[PDB]
Amino acid sequence: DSTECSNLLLQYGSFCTQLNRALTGIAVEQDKNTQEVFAQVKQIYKTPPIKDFGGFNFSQILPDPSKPSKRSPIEDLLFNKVTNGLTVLPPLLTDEMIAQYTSALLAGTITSGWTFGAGPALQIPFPMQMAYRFNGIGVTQNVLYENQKLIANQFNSAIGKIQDSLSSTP
Amino acid sequence: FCGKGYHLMSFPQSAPHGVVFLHVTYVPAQEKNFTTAPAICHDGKAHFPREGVFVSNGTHWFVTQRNFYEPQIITTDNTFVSGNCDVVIGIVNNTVYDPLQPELDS
Amino acid sequence: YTMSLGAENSVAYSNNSIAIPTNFTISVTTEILPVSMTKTSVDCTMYICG
Ligand SMILES: *[C@@H]1O[C@H](CO)[C@@H](O[C@@H]2O[C@H](CO)[C@@H](O)[C@H](O)[C@H]2NC(C)=O)[C@H](O)[C@H]1NC(C)=O
Ligand SMILES: *[C@@H]1O[C@H](CO)[C@@H](O[C@@H]2O[C@H](CO)[C@@H](O)[C@H](O)[C@H]2NC(C)=O)[C@H](O)[C@H]1NC(C)=O
Ligand SMILES: *[C@@H]1O[C@H](CO)[C@@H](O[C@@H]2O[C@H](CO)[C@@H](O)[C@H](O)[C@H]2NC(C)=O)[C@H](O)[C@H]1NC(C)=O
Ligand SMILES: *[C@@H]1O[C@H](CO)[C@@H](O[C@@H]2O[C@H](CO)[C@@H](O)[C@H](O)[C@H]2NC(C)=O)[C@H](O)[C@H]1NC(C)=O
Ligand SMILES: *[C@@H]1O[C@H](CO)[C@@H](O[C@@H]2O[C@H](CO)[C@@H](O)[C@H](O)[C@H]2NC(C)=O)[C@H](O)[C@H]1NC(C)=O
Ligand SMILES: *[C@@H]1O[C@H](CO)[C@@H](O)[C@H](O)[C@H]1NC(C)=O
Repeated sequence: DSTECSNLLLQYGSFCTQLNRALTGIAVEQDKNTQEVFAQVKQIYKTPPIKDFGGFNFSQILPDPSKPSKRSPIEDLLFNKVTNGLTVLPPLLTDEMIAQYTSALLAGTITSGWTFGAGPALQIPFPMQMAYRFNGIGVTQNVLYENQKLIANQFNSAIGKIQDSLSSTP
Repeated sequence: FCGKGYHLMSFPQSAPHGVVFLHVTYVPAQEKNFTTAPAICHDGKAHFPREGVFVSNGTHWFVTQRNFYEPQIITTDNTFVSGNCDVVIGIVNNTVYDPLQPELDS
Repeated sequence: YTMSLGAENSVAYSNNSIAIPTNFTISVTTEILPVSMTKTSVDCTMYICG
């Protein structure tokens, strides 16, 4: 609040304008980064009420209705595990909207595979989608269909191990 | 990476201190519902599509390519056999045509 | 206002139904990428001292 200091500071020119402009550029760049990463779909996809995916369990990654934040158990664990003229500008996208974007991406990739990323979302059963992914890596569809229960059990076990590993590693 | 949709090709254009890429992509449109099955049960054998998918318009079963609707008769030439019908969940019963059958029939 | 992310689109998922495209659109999109800047040189002695 010193007037004499500001009068002497005016002798140095537009340094303050340069610093404010650089900080403003960084601040808008962070919002642009969040838009580029999370806002890649213009349709908010939602999962069906019945979670019949041929044995595949997505409860640890889909949003929890019981939680007020509408986050997944994994996302909730992630948020729990992260802890004089200065101002902090809030991000343009809040945490619930970012979670909503991730939920839309999860619903699109579960119910439609990769179709929603290239155009209209085309529904496909999840085992058939997994079989398509198996063909992508050079394994025949029959292998997926014959061992579907084993693949679903392995996927559920791995997702649970991911949650346990995140909860158990500082 | 090269536009929204399935990338077909791209064209470069010069710009002042920059480049403009015209990405030509293929976008699916006018989609239609069909009833689908993982495999076709015929003669105690499970048949799987070689490159396409089994679709049904309500009464008849066909095999088509995944990115465009082009229904074709389910034959031994576009399907492959792996195992019986007891293992695959959701296998449905349908006939599988044999192109060689009218040749020895005549 | 509170911004809207996108229009809601509930995909009609079921365990035995698929959606197959019957047509296509050849879509051309633009992507603009900067390549170079203006090449500026500053004579440090002449700038500071003339
Ligand atoms: C999907 O996985 C979730 C989580 O593993 C299962 O929920 C569990 O259900 C058992 C049995 O009722 C409970 O004892 C656990 O406490 C539940 N865990 C959680 C985190 O809620 C769920 O049953 C699985 N299956 C389906 C169809 O959702
Ligand atoms: C599903 O497609 C098949 C084949 O295009 C349809 O079968 C044809 O139906 C027409 C209409 O009566 C007949 O004139 C043809 O002779 C049929 N073809 C054969 C090979 O039988 C079938 O009707 C379609 N089903 C629905 C519900 O649209
Ligand atoms: C598909 O065909 C198979 C074999 O023709 C059917 O399986 C038979 O089902 C009857 C009735 O339950 C049993 O008595 C036979 O012993 C079964 N045979 C075999 C080899 O398993 C099957 O039910 C048919 N499915 C449909 C939907 O028509
Ligand atoms: C495929 O069938 C589904 C089920 O009927 C259609 O989904 C419904 O479409 C109507 C028409 O707008 C909506 O009012 C319903 O809410 C939709 N249901 C669900 C669960 O989303 C779907 O539109 C059909 N697809 C095509 C291409 O005809
Ligand atoms: C596929 O979509 C194209 C549009 O991209 C359709 O072409 C149009 O067909 C209508 C009806 O005859 C014409 O009035 C338009 O002028 C056509 N547009 C162009 C650019 O040619 C085409 O008919 C559709 N095909 C199917 C099978 O649905
Ligand atoms: C789909 O689910 C219904 C019950 O919701 C079941 O009767 C049917 O057999 C299932 N089909 C497949 C292919 O899993």
